[PDB]
Amino acid sequence: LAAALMQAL
Ligand SMILES: *C(=O)c1ccc(-c2ccc(C(=O)OCC)cn2)nc1
Ligand SMILES: *NNC(=O)c1ccc(-c2ccc(C(N)=O)cn2)nc1
Ligand SMILES: Cc1cccc(C)c1
Ligand SMILES: Cc1ccccc1C
Ligand SMILES: Cc1ccccc1C
Repeated sequence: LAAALMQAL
């Protein structure tokens, strides 16, 4: 999940 959201970065 963290990665899925942090892809913006
Ligand atoms: C959320 O964005 C998220 C959580 C966990 C994972 C993930 C990807 C790959 C592995 C892996 O290769 O584990 C080997 C033990 C684990 N967790 N991706 C995205
Ligand atoms: N928000 N994330 C990014 O902007 C981002 C773009 C690209 C990459 C990345 C990481 C690793 C590789 C590789 N070939 O191992 C390529 N691109 N990370 C983050
Ligand atoms: C998806 C992603 C972007 C930036 C940094 C990390 C660790 C993960
Ligand atoms: C499996 C994974 C997830 C998020 C960022 C980098 C990598 C190698
Ligand atoms: C999540 C991950 C896995 C393997 C190498 C680098 C990174 C950021």
